[PDB]
Amino acid sequence: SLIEEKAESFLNKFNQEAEDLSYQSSLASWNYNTNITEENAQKMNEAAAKWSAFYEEQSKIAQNFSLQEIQNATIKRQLKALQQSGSSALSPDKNKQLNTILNTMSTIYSTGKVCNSMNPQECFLLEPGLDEIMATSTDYNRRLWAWEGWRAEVGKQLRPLYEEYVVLKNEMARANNYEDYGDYWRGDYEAEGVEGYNYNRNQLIEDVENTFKEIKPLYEQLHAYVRTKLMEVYPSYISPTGCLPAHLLGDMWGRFWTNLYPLTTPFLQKPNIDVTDAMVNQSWDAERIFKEAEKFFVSVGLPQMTPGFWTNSMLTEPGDDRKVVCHPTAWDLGHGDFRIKMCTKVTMDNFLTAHHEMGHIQYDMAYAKQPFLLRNGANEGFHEAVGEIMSLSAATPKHLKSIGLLPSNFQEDNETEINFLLKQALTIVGTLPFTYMLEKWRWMVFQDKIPREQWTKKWWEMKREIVGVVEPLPHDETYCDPASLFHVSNDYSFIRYYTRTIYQFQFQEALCQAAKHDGPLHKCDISNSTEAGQKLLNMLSLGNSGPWTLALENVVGSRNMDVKPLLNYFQPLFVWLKEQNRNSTVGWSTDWSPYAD
Amino acid sequence: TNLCPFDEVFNATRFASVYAWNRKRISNCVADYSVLYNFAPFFAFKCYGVSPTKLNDLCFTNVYADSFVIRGNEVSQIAPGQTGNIADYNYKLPDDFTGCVIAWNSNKLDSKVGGNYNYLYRLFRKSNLKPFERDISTEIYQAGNKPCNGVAGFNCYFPLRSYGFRPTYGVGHQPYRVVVLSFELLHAPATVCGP
Ligand SMILES: *[C@@H]1O[C@H](CO)[C@@H](O)[C@H](O)[C@H]1NC(C)=O
Ligand SMILES: [Zn+2]
Repeated sequence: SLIEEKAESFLNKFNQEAEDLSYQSSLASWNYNTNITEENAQKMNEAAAKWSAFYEEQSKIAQNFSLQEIQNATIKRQLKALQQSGSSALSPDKNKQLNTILNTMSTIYSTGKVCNSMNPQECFLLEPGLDEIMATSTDYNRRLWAWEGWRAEVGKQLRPLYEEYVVLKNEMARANNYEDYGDYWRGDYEAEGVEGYNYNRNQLIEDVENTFKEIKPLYEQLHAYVRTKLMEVYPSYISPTGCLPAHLLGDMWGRFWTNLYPLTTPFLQKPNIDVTDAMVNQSWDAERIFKEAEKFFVSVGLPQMTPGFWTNSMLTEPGDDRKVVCHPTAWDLGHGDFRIKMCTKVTMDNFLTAHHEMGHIQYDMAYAKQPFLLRNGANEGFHEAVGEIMSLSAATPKHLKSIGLLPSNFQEDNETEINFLLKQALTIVGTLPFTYMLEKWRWMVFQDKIPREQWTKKWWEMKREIVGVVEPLPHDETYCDPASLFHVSNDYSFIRYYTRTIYQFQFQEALCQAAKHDGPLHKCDISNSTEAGQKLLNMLSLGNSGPWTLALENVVGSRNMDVKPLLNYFQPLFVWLKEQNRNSTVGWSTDWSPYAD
Repeated sequence: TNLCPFDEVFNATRFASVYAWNRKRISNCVADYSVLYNFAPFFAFKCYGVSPTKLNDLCFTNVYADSFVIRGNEVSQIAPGQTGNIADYNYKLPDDFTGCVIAWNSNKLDSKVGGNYNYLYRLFRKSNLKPFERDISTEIYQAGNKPCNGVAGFNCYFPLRSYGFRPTYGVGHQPYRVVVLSFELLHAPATVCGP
């Protein structure tokens, strides 16, 4: 009515200003990233300040329009997204206190140092020395003391700060009409709109629980296969009927289990598949990898790269008097400009990373036609799910045979397939329960449920109950173990990885069944299939306009997530693990303690 | 002979904005279509009411050339019977149009690193424009019941806005130059003819 026209005019002006402001800020950011200099950092600072101020002013002024008065099914979502900027709805003193404590925690995590008892002269840092010794060492004592020193130095300095950060975050969440901060994080997945696709926040927990109940039967089997192998290197310590030590998992926090591969590889007779020698012999170039990736993307019917992609984006290290921080990234600067930044080298890992980044760029191009406030993904995990499925399709042996790196007369062996499946399982199934448990612990601690004096005890009780990791040393309540992770200390969410892991296999199975394939699911390719490209592009262009349930139904045909595709993917590995593990036992007991006599 | 001047309309250094387009009338001269094909690309070349194939036999009384600069995506909006922003607030064509529309890229001349902010377009208007009508008024728009009283603010907006082109934008946001030729045959001696 009278207010719809006003809302439409306000949205038009907001979009018109925001497009230019965001483009200016993004251009300044890319200019700084391309060449590091104090001038570039300054220009980035004044570029971001104006954008933040304009966004704050627009959010403040947009509250004059009542939500219930309007009804357009498209204006309402934009106004709701714009108004949800209540991070400033606190008294200024608390804002300064929270900002200062966040900066203090981040800085103290960055500057963390641990020294040796024998000689205080070395004082190894985290990136130079702790990661390598936690990844490729064998001695028990060195890992034990490094772990203990890191945990002590982190917890004893981070516990009191976290105890007050929690209270201020709860106050901030309550000031925005939310139950607690966990609800604030869970509010990303809520989907309201057309009937039948409504999704509430409180369901997000329960569904996750159900999914875990179908991951446990497989994961336990893996826990057996490593354990026996881990008894070969360390005979006396690890017990057949117990859990695994925290510092023997191959990583500082035990998040991933990839580094255990050289010790738990099944067959030593033949190595894995590496076509780097073929690239070296055939005289490949950095541009050739991206050309092949673009050819693969075109083969399914997706649009090709813009003619500014090659001219503007950098794909090779400058190799001269220029400073660039090395990290593969895809940039959507706005106004129809797309770039990829990568320190390309001739190696298969860079090839797969290029596939991932090109998938990101394709998704960004796909959702471009939508308005500015709805120019995002449906949820957190869709970008990474798309990248992962593209990489999985690109890494198959038959695709390599088609390219020409592998010889035409190839005799694929089942043992290589088992090795590849074991590597994939160690990458994914090893990290899923850790993510679930950390997210559950944070959710419980934010809801004023776990008491202030029983944090670490409950943390290790859950760690011993769910994942099956036992502490080698006892920790007093003064310690703060969860603060040792980057995401916990720097205030990032963590369930997006779980959601992306669930989503990617559903997407892969849908694209494979749409590609007319039979047989094992780990040899499938979406290439040379216009139907799969059409099915994907029907969803890639929706963006954030509608509920993610509709997009999921468009892709796979289900309203909610499911975990069966992962089990179908890993079925041969499950069979082999059951075959191998007849003699040993399955499961762990919580009674064991290594330090206890 | 006396050739029609198809040079000021196709080789001009500067083009006017959308909301104030340039109109030139020509008569009593000699028109040649060979000069028109002066640029290779011709991204858009669409003719209504006349044969796109070479037809110089027909003689008209007045020829109107309307020139302006728009974006790439709006080129499809310069057509008879279209709805949009440019076609409803800036430049409108009638349903009985008999002419030709030509649009070609101009990125190499109308794009600067800092940004060319001279080009403008109108964003708010009370009522749709009648065909072949221009508006150059800059009063403050008023979408609310409260009187604006000559000052911007809440529910008060300034109509005109700027493009701000740059030489890294995409092909859809790059500057394009558009010229429209309209042919009118009134009750008068025939003036415009062929060679
Ligand atoms: C006409 O166009 C071409 C562009 O290269 C050139 O002859 C000249 O710059 C322009 N202006 C004239 C001829 O006055
Ligand atoms: Zn990615």
